[PDB]
Amino acid sequence: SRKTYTLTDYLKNTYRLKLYSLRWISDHEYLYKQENNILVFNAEYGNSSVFLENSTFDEFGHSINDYSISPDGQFILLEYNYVKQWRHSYTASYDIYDLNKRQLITEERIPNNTQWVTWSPVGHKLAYVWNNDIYVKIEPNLPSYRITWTGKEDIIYNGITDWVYEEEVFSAYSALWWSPNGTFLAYAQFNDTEVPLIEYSFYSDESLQYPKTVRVPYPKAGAVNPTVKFFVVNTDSLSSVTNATSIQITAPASMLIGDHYLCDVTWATQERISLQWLRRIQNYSVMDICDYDESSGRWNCLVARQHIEMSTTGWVGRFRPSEPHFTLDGNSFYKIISNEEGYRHICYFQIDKKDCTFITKGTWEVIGIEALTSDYLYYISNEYKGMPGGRNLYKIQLSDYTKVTCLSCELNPERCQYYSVSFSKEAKYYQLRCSGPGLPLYTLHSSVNDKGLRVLEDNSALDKMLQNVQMPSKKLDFIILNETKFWYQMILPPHFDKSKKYPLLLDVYAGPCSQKADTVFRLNWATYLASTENIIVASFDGRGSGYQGDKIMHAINRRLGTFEVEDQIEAARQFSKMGFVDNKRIAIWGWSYGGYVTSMVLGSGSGVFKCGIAVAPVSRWEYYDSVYTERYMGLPTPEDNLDHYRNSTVMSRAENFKQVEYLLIHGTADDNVHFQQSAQISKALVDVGVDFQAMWYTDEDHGIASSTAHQHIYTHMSHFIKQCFSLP
Amino acid sequence: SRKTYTLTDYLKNTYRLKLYSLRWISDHEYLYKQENNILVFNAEYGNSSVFLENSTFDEFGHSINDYSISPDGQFILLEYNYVKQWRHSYTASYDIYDLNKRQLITEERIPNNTQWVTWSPVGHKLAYVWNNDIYVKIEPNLPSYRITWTGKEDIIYNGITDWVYEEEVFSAYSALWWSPNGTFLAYAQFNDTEVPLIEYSFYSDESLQYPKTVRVPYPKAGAVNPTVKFFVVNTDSLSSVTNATSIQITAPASMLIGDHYLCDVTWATQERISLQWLRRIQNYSVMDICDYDESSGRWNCLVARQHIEMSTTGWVGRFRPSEPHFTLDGNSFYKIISNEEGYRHICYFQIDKKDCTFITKGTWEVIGIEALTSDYLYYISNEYKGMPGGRNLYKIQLSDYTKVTCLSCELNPERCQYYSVSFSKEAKYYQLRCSGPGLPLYTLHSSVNDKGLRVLEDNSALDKMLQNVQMPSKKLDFIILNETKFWYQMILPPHFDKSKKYPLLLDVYAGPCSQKADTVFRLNWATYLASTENIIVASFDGRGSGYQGDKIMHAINRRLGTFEVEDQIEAARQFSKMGFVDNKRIAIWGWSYGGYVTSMVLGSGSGVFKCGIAVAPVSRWEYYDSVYTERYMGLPTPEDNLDHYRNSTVMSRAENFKQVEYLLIHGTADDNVHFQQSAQISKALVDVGVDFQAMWYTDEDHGIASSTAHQHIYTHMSHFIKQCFSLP
Ligand SMILES: Cc1nc2c(c(-c3ccc(Cl)cc3Cl)c1CN)C(=O)N(CC(=O)N(C)C)C2
Ligand SMILES: Cc1nc2c(c(-c3ccc(Cl)cc3Cl)c1CN)C(=O)N(CC(=O)N(C)C)C2
Repeated sequence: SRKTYTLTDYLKNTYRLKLYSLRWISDHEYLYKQENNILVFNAEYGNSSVFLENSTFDEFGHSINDYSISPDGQFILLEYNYVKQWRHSYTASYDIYDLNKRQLITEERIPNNTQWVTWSPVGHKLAYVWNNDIYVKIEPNLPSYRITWTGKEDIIYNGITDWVYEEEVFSAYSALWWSPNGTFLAYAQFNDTEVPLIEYSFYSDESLQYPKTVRVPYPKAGAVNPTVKFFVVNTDSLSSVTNATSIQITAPASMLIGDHYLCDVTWATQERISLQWLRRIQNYSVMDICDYDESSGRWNCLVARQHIEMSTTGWVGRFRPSEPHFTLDGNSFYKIISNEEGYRHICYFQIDKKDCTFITKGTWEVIGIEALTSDYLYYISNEYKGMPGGRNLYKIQLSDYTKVTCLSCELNPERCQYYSVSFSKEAKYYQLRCSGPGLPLYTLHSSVNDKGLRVLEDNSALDKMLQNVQMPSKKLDFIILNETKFWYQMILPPHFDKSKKYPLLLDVYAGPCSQKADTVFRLNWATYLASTENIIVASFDGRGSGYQGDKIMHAINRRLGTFEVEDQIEAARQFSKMGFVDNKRIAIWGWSYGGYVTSMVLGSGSGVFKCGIAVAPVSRWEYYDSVYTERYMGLPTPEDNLDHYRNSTVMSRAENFKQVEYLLIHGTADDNVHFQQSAQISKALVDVGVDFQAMWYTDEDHGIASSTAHQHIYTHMSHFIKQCFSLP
Repeated sequence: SRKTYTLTDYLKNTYRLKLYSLRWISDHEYLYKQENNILVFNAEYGNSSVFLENSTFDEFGHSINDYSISPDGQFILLEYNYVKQWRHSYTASYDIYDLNKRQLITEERIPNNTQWVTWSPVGHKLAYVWNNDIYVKIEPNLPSYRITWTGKEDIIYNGITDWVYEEEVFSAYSALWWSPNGTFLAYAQFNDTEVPLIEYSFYSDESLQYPKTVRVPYPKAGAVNPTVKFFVVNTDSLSSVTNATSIQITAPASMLIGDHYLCDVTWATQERISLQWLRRIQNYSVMDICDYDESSGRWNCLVARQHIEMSTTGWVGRFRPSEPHFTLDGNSFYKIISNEEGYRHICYFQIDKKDCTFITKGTWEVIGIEALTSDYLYYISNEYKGMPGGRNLYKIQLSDYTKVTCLSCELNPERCQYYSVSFSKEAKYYQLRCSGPGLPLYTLHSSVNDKGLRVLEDNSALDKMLQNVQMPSKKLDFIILNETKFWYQMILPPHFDKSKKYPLLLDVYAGPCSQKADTVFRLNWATYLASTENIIVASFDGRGSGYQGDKIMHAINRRLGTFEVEDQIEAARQFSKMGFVDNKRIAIWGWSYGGYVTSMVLGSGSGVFKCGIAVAPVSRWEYYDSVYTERYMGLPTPEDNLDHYRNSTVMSRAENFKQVEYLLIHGTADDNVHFQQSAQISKALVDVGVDFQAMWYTDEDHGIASSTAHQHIYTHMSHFIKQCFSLP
């Protein structure tokens, strides 16, 4: 083939994967944009028609960033002037556009600088957030109603998350939840008043004479947390003369006695809300079931029917308490629980009764509950073949739990072993999405007979190109250690000779519930390293990794920077055993948590590694945020777990670094893992007399993802790996 | 065999230059600290007596940072708890010890956290500064009088300088001048009210969870400067029950029409102060003569006695208008001035007369006036043998100016060509200190017939130790560009062989009025590079360099980053035509201004340099401070010099760096050249895909001089230079 997958190919996207992103607009149609025209498709028969023509906005004036369409298709939301803040948050300008007419709404427009916007679940109501305040417009051309007046920048958040919550709790900027009706609007309020600030320089354009200091409320492990309230407003009864009345649903009392989080919000029915709360020590959580009393207007949450969750071995849930999927009638739900043997399975709860019933079981885990109908529940799991890094779609029959059919396993077993799914409203149809090991494959299906209806995107175009190129293969297998199977992967150079010896790169994340050994097809830096530079690129899922049961996942509880670290080192040793690695040229690298584990590995004097790269690492767990850190570490107090906070820093290993080449890299505007963390790493290395290489990226945040920086760091890191391995 | 001068010998200071540091107490005695015993020496005959036993204060229980014995030595100040701020400023605790007894004073102590203290010129009054307010103690055990009440952290400075005055103007934290009596306290007051603050993180020990943000009033080029007022208080008439009355001296109308600085304060007599001011456009300075009115109680300056300095070619003075040296009666004074030929010489002014009269002339320069009697004026200049890089002490008979005789020229013409001096009161004796080209040599002399009295320090210890090492040698010499001489120096490896080609490191500074080609003996990094690594380290004084007259110094006027940059390049080209340099291995590097030039050079595309190092560079002149920048560049406005402010940035030249290996280094706590300057360079290089190398130093400032940082940067730069030269 002559040609390899080059650094420039990765950097420049020479070889692109086609996807198939559709948005279901009912039980049987969906939107999909062809070129830049928006099509609507009939699912059963496959015929499509143009829904919105690209030309419709050539005269709009602004470049449009995204669009959202109302449940009843009368209107369409156009998002422009998009300015990204954190990992999910951003502000933007908005226009709505009437579709029955071909006219753009000019009266009572949504404000510039809006922080969040969302239609009601049905109809064409709008709720948005602006200046930390919540507004509702019944009609798109009608004046809005102000629902809160408390909003204050960096202090009072109504209907949106502060930093920790967006990042660690809801994975979203949003904190609004319409009732299925579109009648109630629930929302959360966060109070950050006494939360300390992280302050760093942002240097901006050369033209800026003095650097700006950014100040964000950010609780580090042990520090004062934001506080939260929850409210529900009756949308229907919005007066033009009266301020609007928000009803408060206070947390359980088992929560109110100390710090706690609102971690899940789920409308069960028109008049039933489920709220899940989490104590600040995250081994204990409470689910409340709240019903609207039409007479009193209140929302009552009978103590009797709270559902309680505890862990003896760790925290609750994989990253947080699992979500409840309610049956249509609202009198019961399913939800992923860790069972008697510490494997996560689907439990079935009935609203006013004790315990729950496990409908699945086995030495493997359900990954997520995906859909629910009267006959069937649909979930993704890693049952098939006992590969914890595989995913398939299953359904179990509700009237007889022993009838579990697999919907995706045998579809095309050499190519697809990792699916996700998207169900149309009411689950009449699903799109399967296979991610590997072969090229991505998007197909439709109908629920009745689970017939495959058609192929949506088979990525044929990509395939014909890579036939020309010299691509690495991927080995998924496992080693045994004490008596546990531990899964790894190698990305192997083209024309692999196990009689030859290759430099190896241990690519680590290895953070809690991580999994770096899977069946996913990727085109990335590693592909480059293997194809062009003939470097093997390994990942190993050691203790602390996920999707294999609490025994392994919890092995690291309160004890970060130990077994997950030890195990990476041990894997490198197994990898040397296998006689196709150059035991002399082993390297290691990670981003984020991977940077922390990498640094610790390099500071353990193991002797196994020659050099490694750490990007935006944690260095000391008191520096990272409360919600994430305390989950595994508890509090940094003498009475809790300060001893291991102090004892699990990178800085304290600095002396050992003189036995390796180390490259340390961090963005200065990193709002997540603060430049501070590496600012301390280098000082400790300096103070002890160890030479090391370094690179800062000015104004880049945690993702060091701007196009120029992203090309620059992988170019810089590629040089560092080449030199280490003596590669031409 | 012999051994070599290693990286470690430098870092660990294996070979030490001894000094003889004394301070003159009278016309005939001096104080000298020896083995922590404080001794009094009689100059004439050499006999000494122990003034204070090194054993005293073994009972103190603090480390004692420094001492200060009152003029009339009844008391001694003990400085402890010293904590450094900027280059001069700091805070400390004090105690007074009564020598005329045996006890420390217990009551009315000087406060902790005091910012400045000083005795009066005679006796033992005390002036000090605490929380930005001035206090005076007539007697050490008595309570202080409060002089000002306006002091406010970061905003009003009474009796002390802000950041720019400390750094760029007075080269001192002090803004107190006692009159000769001890009768008057004169002081300045500064107002940084509207001055902008540079902000940066300080990370501190590992134990600090949240990084600190430091904030310094600091005017960048073009921005709002502090304003200043000057006051004189009478120490004698301090009423214990009435707020002391301060007399303000106003700046001349020709300064009050705009932004100006107070740039020099000198007491002429008991009743006459000289004040020099300088317009913010440093073209124009005015010396005011102020007499104390005995009846008015006030101070008057007759516009008639004003003396005005204008430079049309550049700025006034080498860095500022020169210091006036008054005759005993205060009716006349002497001053260094650039003459018509642009060379700096001694001028003679009489108070109530218009111009002045030059005491010296010729194509060399006077560096400084050192002592004045009725018979002679003593000065250092670089006349001898016409070497600008040399320094010698001269005395000029004041009754006949043709009668200039040189005092240190022929003492040891081989060993000593660079002298500095220190006279006793009334100049009966003087200590000479030569610093090169041989080991430093400290000598004492009587002035009646310029007889040498004795050797104080000959550095025989160092001499003995160096016999065992292959020291490099130092060529000093000049080349001709466009029909003018320009000097350079070359540190040459031991056993230099003009037949071989050596790699060449160019060591640069090149700031206005700088000088890197001189006759002084240094033990530093270059010395290591030449002795062990056999590298030539050369330095060159091109245009803009000082001590050679205004044609050369002022060439750079308003065009920083041009002629001094072209010229460092042309010198390197000339250095290849010398047949002992490898023109395939030529490096360049510099700190501070040296960093800016090294960067401008590596970015010029000359192709002359293989690689360079820049340490704490300026990148854009709008980033540096007003007083220094606008001195050479004017204001950054479209009416003045905006265009060349922007034509002179490093960032503009980013592209050309792909042709070179570039290492960029900077401390994150640089209060002086802010880390911003370097963060903008790296962002420039990143936006255009130039790979390069970086290193920041956590919490280090412009000096990067903490012991561990110091060692790490030079170890790091040494690797870079070595690998770049492919040295074994
Ligand atoms: C919401 C979240 N998402 C991600 C990470 C982390 C995270 C975990 C630990 C640390 Cl120390 C820092 C972060 Cl940002 C967090 C939670 N804060 C992370 O690292 N990512 C990369 C990843 O998960 N990959 C590359 C597999 C994505
Ligand atoms: C008061 C002062 N003292 C020094 C320097 C500068 C200076 C000049 C230009 C720039 Cl951009 C920055 C500084 Cl800090 C200044 C005035 N700011 C400097 O650099 N030094 C090095 C030196 O004496 N050498 C290397 C010979 C010592």
